[PDB]
Amino acid sequence: SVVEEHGQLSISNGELVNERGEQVQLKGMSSHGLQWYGQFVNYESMKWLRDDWGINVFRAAMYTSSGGYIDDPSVKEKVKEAVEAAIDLDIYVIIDWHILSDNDPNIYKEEAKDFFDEMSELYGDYPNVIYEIANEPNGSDVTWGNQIKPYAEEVIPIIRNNDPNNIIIVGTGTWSQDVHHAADNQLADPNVMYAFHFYAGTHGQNLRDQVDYALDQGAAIFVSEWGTSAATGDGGVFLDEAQVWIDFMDERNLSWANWSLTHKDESSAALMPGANPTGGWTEAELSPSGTFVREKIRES
Ligand SMILES: OC[C@H]1O[C@@H](O[C@H]2[C@H](O)[C@@H](O)[C@H](O)O[C@@H]2CO)[C@H](O)[C@@H](O)[C@@H]1O
Repeated sequence: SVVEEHGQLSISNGELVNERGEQVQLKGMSSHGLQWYGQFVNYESMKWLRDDWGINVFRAAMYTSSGGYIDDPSVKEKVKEAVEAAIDLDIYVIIDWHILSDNDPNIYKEEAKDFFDEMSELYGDYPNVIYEIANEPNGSDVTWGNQIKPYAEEVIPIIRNNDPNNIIIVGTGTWSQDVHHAADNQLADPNVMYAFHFYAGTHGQNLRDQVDYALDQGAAIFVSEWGTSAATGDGGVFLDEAQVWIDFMDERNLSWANWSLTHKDESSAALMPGANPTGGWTEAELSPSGTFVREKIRES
């Protein structure tokens, strides 16, 4: 009864709070690209995550390029199945317009406005929904001030015409790491959060200090994607640094979604090759990364 208990989420003094104004922290899993690993995104696996792992949020990563939504828009229906499962299971769900190789969110901004108009018209009167309008803006030529903020100032109005106040997570520069610039030039919408993403393979002490700077400017931050691996999503599992970040996020009340729920042979993947796509995994069917993440959320 997560969503029944906490209900409508909002931002109050830079913190995520429930409908009675108490701080809440979401912890869950992100899918990998829905064009590649969509079989792991269904009501049964989401229910297993909710009951066995204790997740209270699920992120549907809908890549736009890389064979995603622009090339084949049928993947939007998998997003709709994830949202409906989340509503049926009473947990939160992030709709992620997963840009990456299409590094500037303006590339497919017309398509994004149509997509977000449709999703917000369909689900805008449910409190489960959290919109993530541009996963990871990246490149030297993509800045908060010139590219990202103006993109958000075109997409947010579309959402807000149908859904006045569900949370909107906006990506930041340099693969959603540059929360410092966003926090110094914040968006006007009161229920916006800035995305901050990390990989435990990277030494993170300055990155934690930068999140603290942003929080100190009153910006709300959602860690909408993080992994236990290096920044490529592979290259080993780094659990000592992962735990430091876990503890940091609990001290700051940061919500998070781990990357990712798939059986791909890469360190960040949560499942081993024989894991059933509908849930029920044994210990042997979780990777080193998946076992750690599951323990962190169960401990919560
Ligand atoms: O295997 C599917 C698809 O994955 C691509 O790599 C992913 C990586 O698995 C993920 O952890 C990371 O966040 O993003 C990259 C890039 O999308 C891989 O490059 C493709 O060749 C592959 O088909």
